[PDB]
Amino acid sequence: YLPITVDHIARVGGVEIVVGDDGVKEVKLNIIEGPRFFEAITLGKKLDEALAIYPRICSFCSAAHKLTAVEAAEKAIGFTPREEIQALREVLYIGDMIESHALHLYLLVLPDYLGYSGPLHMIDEYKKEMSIALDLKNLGSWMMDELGSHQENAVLGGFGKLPDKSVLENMKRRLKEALPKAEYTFELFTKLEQYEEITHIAVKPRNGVYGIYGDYLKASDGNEFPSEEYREHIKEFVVEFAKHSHYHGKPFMVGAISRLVNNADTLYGRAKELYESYKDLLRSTNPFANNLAQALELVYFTERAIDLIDEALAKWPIRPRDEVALKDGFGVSTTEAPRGVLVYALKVENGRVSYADIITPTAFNLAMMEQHVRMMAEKKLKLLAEMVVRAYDPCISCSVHVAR
Amino acid sequence: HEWALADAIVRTVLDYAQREGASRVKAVRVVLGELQDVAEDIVKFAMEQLFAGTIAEGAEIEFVEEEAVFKCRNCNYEWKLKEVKDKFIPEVVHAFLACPKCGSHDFEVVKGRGVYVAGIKIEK
Ligand SMILES: [Zn+2]
Repeated sequence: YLPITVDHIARVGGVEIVVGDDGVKEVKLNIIEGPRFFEAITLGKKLDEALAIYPRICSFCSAAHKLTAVEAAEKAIGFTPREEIQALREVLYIGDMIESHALHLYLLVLPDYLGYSGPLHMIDEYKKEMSIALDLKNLGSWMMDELGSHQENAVLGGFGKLPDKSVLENMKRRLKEALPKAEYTFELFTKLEQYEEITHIAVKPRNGVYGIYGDYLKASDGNEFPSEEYREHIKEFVVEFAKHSHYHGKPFMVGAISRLVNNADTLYGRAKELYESYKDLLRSTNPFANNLAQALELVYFTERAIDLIDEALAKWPIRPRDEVALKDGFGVSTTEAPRGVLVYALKVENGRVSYADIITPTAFNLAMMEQHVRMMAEKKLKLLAEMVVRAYDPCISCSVHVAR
Repeated sequence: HEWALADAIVRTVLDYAQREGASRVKAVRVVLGELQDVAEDIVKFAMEQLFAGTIAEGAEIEFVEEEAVFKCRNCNYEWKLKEVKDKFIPEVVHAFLACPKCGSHDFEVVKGRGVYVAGIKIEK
């Protein structure tokens, strides 16, 4: 057809806020992209191939995506995994949790409060904090490398391979060694100011999932009025940009604070005592508490992991079972990711993916992220907004301030 | 990013259609430089989604790749990316790539950096 030349100007994630002499005028953010593409491409593909494709979305939580994906698949085909392999899945998952949380809190949240820029390793401070961060990161990543191989070990109906019991005992030892570091993290994050770098404290509905002894895996939604499995409203608002989500007609927040608020009574161990001690600090009305909340989840998930490890030893020989693919299975798995609740929905037909709907926690958190920009300051405002954003722990972010 | 670039393409195409007083758009051919690390499938899909609800809807999008050509200034010698590929390649060459002949690292990208719409099919 008719040839022309029209140049496409791409001078070029981020959050944009426009402010004025009369006050702030506008604030909008496009920080994540729709997973729709994947939802579109995997349709008609084999279940294994789709399960291989899915972890490509938001690669930072690489493990989580895989685990919830396979969970959805199993729930579709009607397969229910053994308690041992389920426990192991939760252990690997716990590793991912440790890595994500530690890395996020230390490398992102602390330099904001202490005002650092550039390289984050320096003599005069932070040696010990980084020692803890690096040790936790190493521990989690090592657990992920030992129980996973993207996760090659994670397969439909079981595991690709399973290591010796020796490395599991050593894992227990290393975890027990890692406990006081997490405790120091919680103590350190206890002292830092919340709702400020201008309080952003307000009413905020938190959403989570409920598991009998913990919040890792679950089959029921966790807000004030619970549902087993349902589709909350979703709204398409465009900056000029992913789709936003509304629970019960209002924006809602997901993350560690949601797990604590909704499922506090389910906790136990040192983390329970710590929660009872600082219950006022981890309140439902503030975003920054999430950071501290995450720190708490370290300790819990550390101790919990140990218990889980012992459960794996309840049956000394372990072997990954096999399942048969079944049509008509529709499986909605609402899992809990370090970011928040991750939702996977897979309907299988003739052994192939017939329907796929994936919702990432950052999509949930984006509405409230837009809401909690009630930060008034005169630029430095960028830094404050950045802190508020980092409180929600998105995959990546950046703040731009504009006048007029 | 794929979605941003796709947004640029869609906006530009729709702008062109508005200027030409187009009743409908049926086909768009876009030329992408290989130095762009974007994935054609994601960009195409995104374009398809953004194209919905406009005159340019259900339009057929074709992607043509423009090879990357580098011209070292010192020796004044030109070579292509395929020649160096044989041993991700796209991003930020200036860092690693140099002329096969010179020990220089100084060169200019002549082809393959930009993205432009080469063809548009209009129905009025
Ligand atoms: Zn040269």
